[PDB]
Amino acid sequence: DIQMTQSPSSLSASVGDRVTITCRASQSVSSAVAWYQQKPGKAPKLLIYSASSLYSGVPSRFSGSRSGTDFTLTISSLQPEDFATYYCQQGYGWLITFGQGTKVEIKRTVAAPSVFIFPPSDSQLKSGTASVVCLLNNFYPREAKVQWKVDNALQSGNSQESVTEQDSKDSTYSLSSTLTLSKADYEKHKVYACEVTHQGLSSPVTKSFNRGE
Amino acid sequence: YHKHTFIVLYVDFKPCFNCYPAGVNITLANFNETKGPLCVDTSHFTTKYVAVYANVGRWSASINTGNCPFSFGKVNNFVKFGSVCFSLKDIPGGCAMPIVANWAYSKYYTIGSLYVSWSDGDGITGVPQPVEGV
Amino acid sequence: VQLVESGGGLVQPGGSLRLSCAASGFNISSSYIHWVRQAPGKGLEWVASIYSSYGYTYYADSVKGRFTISADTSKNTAYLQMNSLRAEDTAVYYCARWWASVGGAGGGLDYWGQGTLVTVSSASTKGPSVFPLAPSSKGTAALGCLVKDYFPEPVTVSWNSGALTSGVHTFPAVLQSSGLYSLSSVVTVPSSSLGTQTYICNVNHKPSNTKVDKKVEP
Ligand SMILES: *[C@@H]1O[C@H](CO)[C@@H](O[C@@H]2O[C@H](CO)[C@@H](O[C@@H]3O[C@H](CO)[C@@H](O)[C@H](O)[C@@H]3O)[C@H](O)[C@H]2NC(C)=O)[C@H](O)[C@H]1NC(C)=O
Ligand SMILES: *[C@@H]1O[C@H](CO)[C@@H](O[C@@H]2O[C@H](CO)[C@@H](O)[C@H](O)[C@H]2NC(C)=O)[C@H](O)[C@H]1NC(C)=O
Repeated sequence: DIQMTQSPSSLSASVGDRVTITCRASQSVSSAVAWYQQKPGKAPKLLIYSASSLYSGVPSRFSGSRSGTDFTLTISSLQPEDFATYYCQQGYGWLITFGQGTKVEIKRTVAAPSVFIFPPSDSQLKSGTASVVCLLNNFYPREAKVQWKVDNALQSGNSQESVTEQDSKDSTYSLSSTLTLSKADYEKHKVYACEVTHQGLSSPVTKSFNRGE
Repeated sequence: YHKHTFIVLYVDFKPCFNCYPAGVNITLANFNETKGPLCVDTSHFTTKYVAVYANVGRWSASINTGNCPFSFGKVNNFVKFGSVCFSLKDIPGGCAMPIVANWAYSKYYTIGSLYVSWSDGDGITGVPQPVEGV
Repeated sequence: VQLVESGGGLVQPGGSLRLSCAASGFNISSSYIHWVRQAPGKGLEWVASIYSSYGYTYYADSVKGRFTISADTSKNTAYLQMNSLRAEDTAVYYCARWWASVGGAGGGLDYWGQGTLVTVSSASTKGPSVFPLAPSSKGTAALGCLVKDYFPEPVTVSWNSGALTSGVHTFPAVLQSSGLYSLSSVVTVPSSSLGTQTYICNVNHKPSNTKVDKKVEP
């Protein structure tokens, strides 16, 4: 008969700036409040208990406070390593529940992307299926667009892309654009590869490879 | 609206007459073992005792300060806290409130055990309120 | 003083399975022990906790009968049995500990295990094939290892037995049109290192029981 609502849902901010996260106690409670940090694809980490209790190995800048039902978690100065998801928990050794949580993002400089071109493996063609990739490394902002051009002809329905989470220190992003196609359709064309459009590039840039050169 | 909440203890017992009485009805308000120990969720709370036991015997009953430092009722004496919960079952690292009675006072039996959890802090407060049947 | 989740994998719907929580550093009887699931790309929710000494079983409103918790003291290790698994259940499963300085009341969860993944689907385990992303033409340049046609997640990627760190970018998994997972892992390198350096990607897939360490060369 007790829960909590975590606000905001998500945010970005400049580095070293103050960040506030709150949880309103659905039906207000006592000192069972606790905040935790979870890095992407990583084990959740303990931050604060009862607002005022910091486990050993916690940096000083983190603070936790109580204002009645509203429970506030304040990081005085935003640090890049802090980038992760953060969740608030109300409960004891019994019960407990979680709020929607707030992932925090780092707002930083306009970061140029690096591009690298990758044809398939000669050993990969053995299956009768082939695949290509265009590499994007260490860029910001995250929002960008990949293009695949084949014999000066664009393609579609074959592009699948994976997105890195913000880099622990770099605060940058990397992108995997995988273009899939069969052995036959590979050998059909030969002069082709990837184009990318981003704020970083005053003029969009393209890498290319002639088949098996 | 809200702020005042109460936790109450009901104990009834029934009577070798001067032996372990058979009728034990220790009762904890709003308490479900399965749900788990009740935890106060309000800034102010008051503590009261209930003689469900019929006044038909020289027997008498009381809860004595024991493992827990803060005795019942003294708790109400404006004692601050950060968090607190109560459960009939022993709570690990918990204060023990022995619930006991004596036939007359000459003989005694360890009839009941109440256990409590301490969380240091300032928001929660020891508080006094009066008596009514509700 | 560490924890380890074990027994994570895949089971088909309606199957039942049991999970292992290994402990190092403390007697499990002395502390509460909880299990928490993480829905894929969603919020965590509490499942249940158990106190070994007083055999206290506390579960969530979510799954009274569906799962059950236990632990063996001689094992010094906690178990989690589950039955009639449903699609919502598919999640990452972490076991973890609880501590209070006050003791009786207000506390927290201090130590976590690495956490394991559990999947419920009809498709059985399938093995991936590893193919190299080869030295490109570009300054710096970079190279990588590529994994395709595996089911189900997760996969373990390593470079030179984890000697490599900064510049690793193990991309999240992607779901193929077929119904398989395909991801790529890579690393940025300088131009000069290429001549001498020997770069090998160690990879392990738990449902296939297959571990490969393949070299990458131009
Ligand atoms: C032990 O003693 C307690 C205290 O009497 C018993 O609790 C009582 O349970 C009875 C039956 O449920 C209650 O009577 C009825 O309760 C309902 C509200 O739940 C009310 O609408 C009816 O008018 C009627 O009063 C009784 O009120 C309740 N306690 C009180 C306040 O007297 C308990 O059942 C006994 N047995 C055990 C568990 O040992
Ligand atoms: C109090 O404890 C009882 C123990 O029987 C709970 O009763 C069952 O709890 C399960 C929990 O999943 C429910 O699925 C059942 O519907 C409950 N049955 C009944 C008759 O209530 C009960 O939920 C607990 N809480 C309350 C407020 O009674």
